[PDB]
Amino acid sequence: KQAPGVSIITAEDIAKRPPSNDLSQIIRTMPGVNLTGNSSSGQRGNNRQIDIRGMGPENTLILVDGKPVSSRNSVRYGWRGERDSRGDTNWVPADQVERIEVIRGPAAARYGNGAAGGVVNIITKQAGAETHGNLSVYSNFPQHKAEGASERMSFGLNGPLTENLSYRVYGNIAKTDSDDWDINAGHESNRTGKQAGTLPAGREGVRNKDIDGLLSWRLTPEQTLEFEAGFSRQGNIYTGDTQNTNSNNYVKQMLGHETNRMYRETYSVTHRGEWDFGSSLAYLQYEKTRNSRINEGLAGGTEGIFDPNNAGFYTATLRDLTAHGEVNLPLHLGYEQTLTLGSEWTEQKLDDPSSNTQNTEEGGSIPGLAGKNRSSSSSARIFSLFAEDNIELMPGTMLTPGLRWDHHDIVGDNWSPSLNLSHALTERVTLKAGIARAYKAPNLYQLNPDYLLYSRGQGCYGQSTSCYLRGNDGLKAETSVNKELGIEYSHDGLVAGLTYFRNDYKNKIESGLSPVDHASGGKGDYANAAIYQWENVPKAVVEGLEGTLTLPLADGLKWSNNLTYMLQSKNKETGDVLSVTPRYTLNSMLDWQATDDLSLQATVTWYGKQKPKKYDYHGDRVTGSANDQLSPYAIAGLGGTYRLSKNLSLGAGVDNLFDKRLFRAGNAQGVVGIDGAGAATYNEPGRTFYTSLTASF
Ligand SMILES: [Fe+3]
Ligand SMILES: [Fe+3]
Repeated sequence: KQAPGVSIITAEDIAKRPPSNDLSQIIRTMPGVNLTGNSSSGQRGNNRQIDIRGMGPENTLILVDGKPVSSRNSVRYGWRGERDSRGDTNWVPADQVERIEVIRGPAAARYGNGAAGGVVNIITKQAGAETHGNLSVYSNFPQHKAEGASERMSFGLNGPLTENLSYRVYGNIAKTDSDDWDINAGHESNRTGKQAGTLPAGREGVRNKDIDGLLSWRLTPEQTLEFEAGFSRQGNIYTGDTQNTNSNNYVKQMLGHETNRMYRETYSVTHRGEWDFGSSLAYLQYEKTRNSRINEGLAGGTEGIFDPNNAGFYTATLRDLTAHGEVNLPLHLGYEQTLTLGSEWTEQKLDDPSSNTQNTEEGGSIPGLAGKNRSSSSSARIFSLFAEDNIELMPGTMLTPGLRWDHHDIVGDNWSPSLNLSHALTERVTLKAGIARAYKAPNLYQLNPDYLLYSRGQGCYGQSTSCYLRGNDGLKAETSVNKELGIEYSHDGLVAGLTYFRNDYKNKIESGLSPVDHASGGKGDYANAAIYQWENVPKAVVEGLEGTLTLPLADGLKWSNNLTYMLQSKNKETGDVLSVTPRYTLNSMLDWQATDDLSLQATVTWYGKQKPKKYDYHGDRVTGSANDQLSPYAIAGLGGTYRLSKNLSLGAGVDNLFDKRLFRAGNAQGVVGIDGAGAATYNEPGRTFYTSLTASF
């Protein structure tokens, strides 16, 4: 379940610690994984997503059955590197998941674009020899009414049609109620003048509808052909969230209402080949995402609030195309090795009728940029070749060198080499070392010279004057040399391991610090605004420790621990943080198999201190409550699963036994009328009872 760099979560695991709704809840408990925003602003801070080794969630590649999920690329990427997105780990319903693979650092670089942090591969339950199916229900019950309860119903059904043609289908309906509009009342940052009365929001709610169909066709003994279609729909339940935590009547009108809906549609063709020489796989996925939400402004304090002058919904459309071919070849030589060879092709078309609409009246005009009716359209194609050689030098030792080459049709050529070594020092002890250079293509917002944000000064680096931020098709890809050295003892279910990891982070893309130019014209003081671009930061570094320890107390009883400790996270240009994570994270489960038919689980999570950014948007040291830190805290939980028969199981338990609660005070830094909240940017839910029921043949 735990080796150096890699973690498996099983169906049994998902069953014993059931997630409310989103899988982030259980994925986050792996070594090296945190649940954070992408950068340090704290904006959309209750919209936290999976972060691997402090590299940010933009650098965590989500797969379902080896096929990319790109849906969040349909939400506007803002000035501070946050999207008003709930993430991409809530597309597959928990109880139809067979297992989840988390691959962190050098082992993950081979998966290419956006695996700089690592890969999360959500694997579905597949067709059997006989026909099987299940019906799963979960429902939680919070102590405090403010906090949103969650309800979940999902079914699965698979088997053969013929001797040579199988199917699997699943369908899910779920809802997570929003936190009450006022849950953060009495905890909010100091708010004065026009902003008096404003509130930082609790967690957005969501309604889910997921339907997947798959047909497997075994054409010959050594040939399988898979067809699947996927239809999902998330509509939110709004509870007052805005980028800057400003308010207006339109905001208040929409409390309790759907203000965004994401439709995600997937069709996939997969051919799987198995013959004497070796093995083949190749797939075509077409992902179509419709991001329908309410118009928001793109300037200063109006960036990320419902725009009352332009009321109503727009729809952003993401058409994502993925094709991949691989062959694996057993090879006999001076060393017993295996060669895998592969191409990959991806196309991302983005239609956004809202992001590209900032006009140049107030700040003056930009040479090369039309003020009105700029294109809605952005697109990027990567072509990729790769080979990986998995070389046995001698029993116990694998050396795995791989080369990936990527041609980005704007940014240019990338060379991502990799080397992964594992060494049996003993039967019980294994040393593992890895150094790879991973790859990040700029997102379609960073890349687009039509994409334009504006501030009168309050968000401008190194001045108080009006300034534009502009997309930059001149950008380099972000690369990271992910190093890792680890050791693990494993024997008779006794596991003890410790890994050190360092990712040297080159060309991290971010809102610029120096004006590249000035505009001409516009109104009064705001006239002739400074122009910044999305720039590559030369150097940043993350560094830390992953530990695991599993002790079998008795035959019936297992004590498991995962440790993350984050040593360093530094933008070497500004000296500020990349992300804000807990200094450490210790997850502790006691698993007692009390009877043949009863299992009992106690868990504790310890979170270390959390520190905010040192510098504001200007680059100036922040002061007062913008410096506030979150103290270390713990969350404990009990549960059980009572098996009534081979065909019926029940679960029940309590998350957060001792009701430790935290409250979003606002964003990290001060603005006019809204004091900063430092690290206090998210809501930690209180005591919550839950029950579950699973019927299966
Ligand atoms: Fe007034
Ligand atoms: Fe402003």
